[PDB]
Amino acid sequence: SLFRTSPEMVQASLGETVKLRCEVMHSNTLTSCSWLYQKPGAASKPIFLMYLSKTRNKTAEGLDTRYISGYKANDNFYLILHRFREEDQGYYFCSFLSNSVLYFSNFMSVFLPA
Amino acid sequence: SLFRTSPEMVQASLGETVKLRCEVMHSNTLTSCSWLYQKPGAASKPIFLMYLSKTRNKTAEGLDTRYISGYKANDNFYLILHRFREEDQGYYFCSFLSNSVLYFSNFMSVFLPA
Repeated sequence: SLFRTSPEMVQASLGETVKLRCEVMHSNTLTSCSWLYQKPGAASKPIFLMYLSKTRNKTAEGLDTRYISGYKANDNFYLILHRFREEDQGYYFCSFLSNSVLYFSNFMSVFLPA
Repeated sequence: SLFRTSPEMVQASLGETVKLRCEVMHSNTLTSCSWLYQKPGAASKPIFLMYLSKTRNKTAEGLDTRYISGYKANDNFYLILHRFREEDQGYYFCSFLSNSVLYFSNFMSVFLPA
């Protein structure tokens, strides 16, 4: 697989810190990764969170980085949900572009305990 | 907004030719677009169908181009489901990439009658 992620199923309580990982294997100095999010409930378009690379990090306009941040270390990309909100529940995943193809990591689901 | 799509809800019968459209709105520059798909059931990662641009079109490895194809005409991008199958039901959308940011169109749902 192109990506290796941290456990795909996560339970978090309100206010907890959640840390997600996607490793892009077989990488180079140009390797970049974008964190995306999809809401629970009805199917709806993904939301861009941030783009990470050695030379440039770019967060989405309107992203509150006090609650959601991320970083690159070597070939690992991380997303941190600092103070888990009810509306932070959903599906997080990485996206990587190579030769005109968009690649996606498996979903990492993060939900409150039922 | 950045995208305009054909009707977001489509009802189709088996064997019907279904044609979807996403228009990239403020084309200041040259535009490109990738057609993506999400399965209707359990939430899981989107599937890349094809990338469309002036200088390169790229279909996903494995894509049956006899059932699914697409093209670019100026800032309009189209996806054609040539002979609608049960397995073609689901959610279709576009993304484009600009200045390290991924943008997505609204979802277009295509389903058989109840």
